[PDB]
Amino acid sequence: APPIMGSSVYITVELAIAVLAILGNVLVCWAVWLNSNLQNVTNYFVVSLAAADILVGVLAIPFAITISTGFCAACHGCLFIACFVLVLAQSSIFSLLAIAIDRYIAIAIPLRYNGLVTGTRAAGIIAICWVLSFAIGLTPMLGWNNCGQPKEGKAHSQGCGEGQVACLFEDVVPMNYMVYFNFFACVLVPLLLMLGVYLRIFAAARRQLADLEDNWETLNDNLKVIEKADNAAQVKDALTKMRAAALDAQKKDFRHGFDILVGQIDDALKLANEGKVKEAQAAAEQLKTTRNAYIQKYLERARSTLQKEVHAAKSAAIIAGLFALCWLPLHIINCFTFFCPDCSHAPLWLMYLAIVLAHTNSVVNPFIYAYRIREFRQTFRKIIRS
Ligand SMILES: CC(C)CCC[C@@H](C)[C@H]1CC[C@H]2[C@@H]3CC=C4C[C@@H](O)CC[C@]4(C)[C@H]3CC[C@]12C
Ligand SMILES: CC(C)CCC[C@@H](C)[C@H]1CC[C@H]2[C@@H]3CC=C4C[C@@H](O)CC[C@]4(C)[C@H]3CC[C@]12C
Ligand SMILES: CC(C)CCC[C@@H](C)[C@H]1CC[C@H]2[C@@H]3CC=C4C[C@@H](O)CC[C@]4(C)[C@H]3CC[C@]12C
Ligand SMILES: CCCCCCCC/C=C/CCCCCCCC(=O)O
Ligand SMILES: CCCCCCCC/C=C/CCCCCCCC(=O)O
Ligand SMILES: CCCCCCCC/C=C\CCCCCCCC(=O)O
Ligand SMILES: CCCCCCCC/C=C\CCCCCCCC(=O)O
Ligand SMILES: CCCCCCCC/C=C\CCCCCCCC(=O)O
Ligand SMILES: Cn1c(=O)c2[nH]cnc2n(C)c1=O
Ligand code: NA
Repeated sequence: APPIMGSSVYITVELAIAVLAILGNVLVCWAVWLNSNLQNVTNYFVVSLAAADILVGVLAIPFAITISTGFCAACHGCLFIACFVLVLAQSSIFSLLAIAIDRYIAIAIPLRYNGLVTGTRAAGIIAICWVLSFAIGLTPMLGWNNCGQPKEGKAHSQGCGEGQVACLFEDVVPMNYMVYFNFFACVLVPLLLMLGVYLRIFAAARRQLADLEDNWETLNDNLKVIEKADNAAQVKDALTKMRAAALDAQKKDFRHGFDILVGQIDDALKLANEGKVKEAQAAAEQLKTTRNAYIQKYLERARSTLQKEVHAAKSAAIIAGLFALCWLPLHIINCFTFFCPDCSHAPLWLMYLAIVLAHTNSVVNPFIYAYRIREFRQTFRKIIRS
């Protein structure tokens, strides 16, 4: 069958993906630019990721269309056409890893997050990661390429000129680079690091939530202990455990509530130390008023903040997982090409499918933000309506 027919389907699909990648990710950038509620360090990496995806549509997809034709080119110019998409994928990986680390810092040390993770430092990190992405993705242009061993028969058959090759991805980019350096070292290892970070994020959230509930139960259990105590020493034991737990939960209406709680524990402790059991128990009963009016409100707000962090971490993890799902088939095919020379090469239609799937990753993030983050979804609606 004429190659232009199957080429037409592949090219049409690539162009459709390019349009959608541009439109959706331009919308992401317009949303962060316009909405100050979206202007935080996490979303600066989101914007960097959306910029990489815009460039997939503007440059990498036109380059992929071009390299599918095998047109005659100087080999090093062919290399750039071949490898620029690896720059964008590498930049995406750095942004994804940054987002993961950012959410870990926010959940593990929220008291020093704002002083540690700043906008100026983030912009510097983004710049360094773009430079590193060019270095990693264009490493074949530094000499790790097949330009020294051109396919002269293929070039002659296509009428290429002297010093030119048929510009095809697997003819110029070495597969050992693609498998060992790009895939294993530069893609698989960072994705596994992201997995580790997300595992630590969710474990940290679950621990802080058993801790919030454990302190709440300890407060209520020790109150019952005081009510049914029969001597001052038992009242004293329970209050001492309550006092240490109250300060542990303390680490304007928030501070006042815990100021009342500790002060009321101290009142009952002094009565308990005087052997006045009934008076200490009555003073300890006043703690329930503070618990209902203040402490329970702090417990439901701390729980609410943690659940929103879990939700935001899951949204980011879905983005990272979709990157892996969209890119792994192409990398896995390269592994079969490289590691199994006795295996027939993956057919051309499957190569095209795996390439298109990798590009489709540049469409999906705007949808995840719209469905999972209300501030983005609402800002998307205002932009579209207006
Ligand atoms: C800032 C942006 C818009 C600039 C985009 C420039 C792109 C399209 C340019 C930069 C380098 C160029 C390549 C440089 C060298 C060669 C080798 C030549 O034998 C065929 C064309 C080819 C393969 C060029 C294709 C076009 C190219 C990829
Ligand atoms: C990462 C998740 C989505 C799994 C993706 C698995 C895909 C990429 C796997 C599953 C089965 C695989 C194929 C199984 C057998 C062959 C025949 C061989 O001569 C060339 C490679 C080829 C054609 C493989 C290419 C990659 C392949 C299609
Ligand atoms: C965490 C996971 C997803 C990492 C990705 C798994 C990759 C590295 C694994 C999955 C299946 C594997 C392939 C399965 C079958 C073969 C055929 C054999 O003749 C050579 C190795 C080769 C080609 C393997 C190479 C590595 C491979 C592609
Ligand atoms: C914002 C605009 C920034 C402009 C930076 C330009 C960077 C792109 C340059 C690419 C040069 C690579 C082409 C060299 C191939 C020559 C072929 C050969 O030597 O065999
Ligand atoms: C999620 C399901 C995906 C839906 C469509 C995917 C179709 C592509 C799947 C291919 C599996 C293996 C194809 C093997 C092709 C023949 C290999 C060969 O002869 O060399
Ligand atoms: C600003 C949007 C970016 C520009 C998109 C341009 C769309 C054209 C798509 C692909 C370019 C294909 C170049 C043709 C390959 C040469 C064919 C040959 O010489 O054999
Ligand atoms: C060819 C490049 C290979 C080596 C990569 C070097 C790493 C990137 C170098 C310079 C990045 C410049 C921006 C640095 C500003 C830092 C701001 C900050 O972190 O607060
Ligand atoms: C594959 C290429 C290897 C890259 C070489 C490694 C060198 C670059 C690495 C990190 C750059 C660190 C940023 C330091 C710049 C100043 C920061 C500051 O002022 O605080
Ligand atoms: C990233 N990448 C690949 O890994 C690959 N393998 C075979 N063709 C390929 N193409 C066109 C590609 O862009
Ligand atoms: Na990407």
